Amino acid sequence: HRYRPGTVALREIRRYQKSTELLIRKLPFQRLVREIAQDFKTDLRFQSSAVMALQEASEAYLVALFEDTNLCAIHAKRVTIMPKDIQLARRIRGERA
Amino acid sequence: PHRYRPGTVALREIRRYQKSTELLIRKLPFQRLVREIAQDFKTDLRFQSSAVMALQEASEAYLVALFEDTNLCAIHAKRVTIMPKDIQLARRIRGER
Amino acid sequence: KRHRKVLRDNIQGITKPAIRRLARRGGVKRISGLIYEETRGVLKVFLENVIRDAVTYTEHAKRKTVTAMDVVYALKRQGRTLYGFGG
Amino acid sequence: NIQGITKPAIRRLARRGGVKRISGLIYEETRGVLKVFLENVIRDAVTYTEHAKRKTVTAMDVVYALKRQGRTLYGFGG
Amino acid sequence: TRSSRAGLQFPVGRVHRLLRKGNYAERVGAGAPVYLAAVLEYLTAEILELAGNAARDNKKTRIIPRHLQLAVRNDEELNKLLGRVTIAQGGVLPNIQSVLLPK
Amino acid sequence: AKTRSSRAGLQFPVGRVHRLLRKGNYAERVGAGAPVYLAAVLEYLTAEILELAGNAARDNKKTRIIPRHLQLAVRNDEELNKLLGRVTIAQGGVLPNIQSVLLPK
Amino acid sequence: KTRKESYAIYVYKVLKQVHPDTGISSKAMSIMNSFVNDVFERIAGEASRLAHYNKRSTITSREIQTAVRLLLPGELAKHAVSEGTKAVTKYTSAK
Amino acid sequence: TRKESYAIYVYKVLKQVHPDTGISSKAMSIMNSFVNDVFERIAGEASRLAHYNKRSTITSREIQTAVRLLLPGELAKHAVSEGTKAVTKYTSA
DNA sequence: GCCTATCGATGTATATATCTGACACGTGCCTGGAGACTAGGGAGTAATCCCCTTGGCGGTTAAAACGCGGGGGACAGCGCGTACGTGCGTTTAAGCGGTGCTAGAGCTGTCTACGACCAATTGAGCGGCCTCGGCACCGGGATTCTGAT
DNA sequence: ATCAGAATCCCGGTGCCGAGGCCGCTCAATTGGTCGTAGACAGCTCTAGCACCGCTTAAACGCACGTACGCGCTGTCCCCCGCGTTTTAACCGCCAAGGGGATTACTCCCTAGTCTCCAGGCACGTGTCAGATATATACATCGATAGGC
Repeated sequence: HRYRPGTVALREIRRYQKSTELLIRKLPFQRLVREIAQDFKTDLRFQSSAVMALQEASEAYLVALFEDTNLCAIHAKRVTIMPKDIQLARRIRGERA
Repeated sequence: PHRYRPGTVALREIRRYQKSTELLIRKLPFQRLVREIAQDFKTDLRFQSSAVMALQEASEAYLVALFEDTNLCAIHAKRVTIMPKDIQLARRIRGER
Repeated sequence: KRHRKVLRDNIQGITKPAIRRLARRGGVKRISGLIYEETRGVLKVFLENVIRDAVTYTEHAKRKTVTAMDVVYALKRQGRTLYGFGG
Repeated sequence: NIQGITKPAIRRLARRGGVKRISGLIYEETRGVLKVFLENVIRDAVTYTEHAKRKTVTAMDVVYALKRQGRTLYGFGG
Repeated sequence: TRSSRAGLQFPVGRVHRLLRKGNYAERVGAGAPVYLAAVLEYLTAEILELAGNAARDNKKTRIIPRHLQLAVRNDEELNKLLGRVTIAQGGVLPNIQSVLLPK
Repeated sequence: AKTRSSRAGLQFPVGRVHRLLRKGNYAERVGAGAPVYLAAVLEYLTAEILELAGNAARDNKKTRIIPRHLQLAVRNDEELNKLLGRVTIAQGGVLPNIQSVLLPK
Repeated sequence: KTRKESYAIYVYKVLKQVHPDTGISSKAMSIMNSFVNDVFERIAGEASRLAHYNKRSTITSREIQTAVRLLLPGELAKHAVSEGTKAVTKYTSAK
Repeated sequence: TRKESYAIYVYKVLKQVHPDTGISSKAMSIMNSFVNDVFERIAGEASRLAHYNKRSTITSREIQTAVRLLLPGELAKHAVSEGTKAVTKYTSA
């Protein structure tokens, strides 16, 4: 048997809004943090809690931006979120010039 | 006879008012509204000639920015008219309630 | 007629052409008809917040007159710094 | 390694945001937004660290930088 | 102790010292730390009460960041107070738009 | 050249800046070099904004910088608009901007 | 090693007041401590700015009252103000 | 009463950058507010930075790092340069 | 079905002319900055201890990645009809000049309680160390959603 | 409306380590005393904020008509979604350097604090020049008209 397009999506929304974990993988985010940091000062050590806090903040910010993006998508009578939706959401917040 | 069309005069109005620093709300009604909004918080309150002007300047700055966001939400939904849904969205994404 | 006047509610004193003028300074070409009573409410709420903060400032200093500095401080408390009117 | 933020990870982030259906061009935009966010938040953490004669970026520096941009983080040292 | 004298559990003396070492003002009054401690205690009691109610509704007997997030986001005034805060390990409030649900 | 601003080579005051730092409860011991640095920074920013506003005044055939010119200078430049973006200039107006969708064809 | 301070015991006593049998985890402990610190610094910075505004140099209970009224929301700034006034009154009553 | 302002200093800066251009009283009232706001922002950042490191002093360095944190990239890089110039040739004499 | 000549309809921008109101500049004064000097503790230095991040290895699992079909949604096109724009004449009230009053801002001077500092004392509070119960888990059944009949 | 059937709920056993006590100890809060600036309190001045009327005059209001934008419907398509399968590296567990954060004590210079002295800095009063404001020009924007092509 098969599930129709959308129902398992609703199941995932109900699943991931119920948990409190960190969705992005730890090691790739750690590497991203260090490669970004190297551009400012070379060979910086990081406390594990520093990268953990950075990850938590990044996920919170991205989830809030996705909420605004979903609101923008629903405004245009669409269920698909598109890059223009993210652009509009970041702009209105003043995050984008 | 000479009859301009829907939207022709509007553009000239946009150009005229975007080139001006004049305060587009009339001062006396806004002053009265300010006093009665202030009278719920405290009675027997007086206002200086400059406090009301500062309030009005801030108010129209806020409203102009909000209308920019409202027009951009309207264009997002493939519309040229700005509707109350647009204002509600443009104030939801910015966190105001 | 020579009896009295309507005594209009003054949130209506922010008339339709005034809101339309504000919209046109915002770059709006075409405007709906239900967006005036909503703009009035938005403006009223903004004024309640700012004026409540500035009246708290005024009361703390033990004054009966709302100074321009009180309004500027109330606005700056909300991330709406106003240049030119004191401070 | 900005590509390390995988497509399923962004999809999970969207699901926690209430999104039901995602366009195929969302992923690159999300990665770019995240990169700008991280650059902004790390350029300040590294400055808070440089001023302190430290070579280790502590959690306090990250918390201070995040608080400086209007994003207060509770539970990681503050 | 001023905490017992003021009838509080939060520390009046440490609040005075922190008001003193923070450069907030040159001089600090005697009643300022008592009032500040009382307000802080009231706010802490409010958050803890709501969080414990949420934990009881979840059958958890120990408050965890998720319960704090639920309590804060469920109360309008606390949400306004903690509106630009990101409680770590808190998650998001369950909410799905009506359009997304099937008809 | 007895003034500290004379030794610092700045027009903005250094004694006034030091007094404001001391009496502002910023810290319990203001260093001697902080006022000079802060005065230089403020002078730099003021000169930047004024030079950007005078250009706008010249382009508008005006010999006096009014709030309109300051608004144009601040909002046009990316860095100043970033530093002063969420700040209101009284009687400054808005930048002329009409969007492609609305213009006629 | 170092000597650190936190608002961990007083919060744990308030918890016994509100919910006698409920507990709190370490992460929640740190989160609540950070909340208390943040509110402290907010209500202290507001009071300092208010004192500066009126050419004042002393932070007294009136500044704290008005700062709690400016910062806190509508209904949360009423019970808090009443509690602070009660605490100050009963502190000044006793020696 | 006795009131202080930055007006004369802004006017001297104007004569340097634009010797032939004047300024209105409202533009000056805006520029003075700008100077005050930037002063408070930089000074508060410096004070918080001193507090973080358990220090008790605002040195020229703390102002430098507050400038780096607050001002945008290019403006920060120029402002640090000119402030360093001012401090070094002040301490020279 | 053009789109290209062309009208006379209004709008904008640019030209010179004469005022005023507000902008430069000067004058006198005084309050704050500059130049002495002091004592003292805050920051810089060197030196030591030890946590703590870094890199390495291996295993095992989950997760990510790639491929496929297909169906549900985005998008273009079309038609309909009500709402919004634009112009007219008429009416309302904002704007600016008066009028007059007086509450309230803002200053000085007084003086006395609150607070700033110091010293001696003690117990709250923090960490060391310990333990016991609760929660994450794991797997087994029932359960409730569902997916085409 | 109906079944089977994936996928969360529900339940009991297990069990690991973190939350909750109990103690030793130190350094931070408390008590007591003294001194000095600072702030509530009285007093007086006069600035400017309060209401109103009078009068002009442009904005606001009300109404009509016409056009075009919004909204619903339909149809085509492609691009996502959900499942299976194979691949990849994240996670974890452990051990091990050693670099760097945190302490310690010592020491010298920078900064507060005081006093004296005067020159930079603004209030006040002023003359005049940029700019408000014109109405004149001269020239564009824009249906509407109707001509071939």
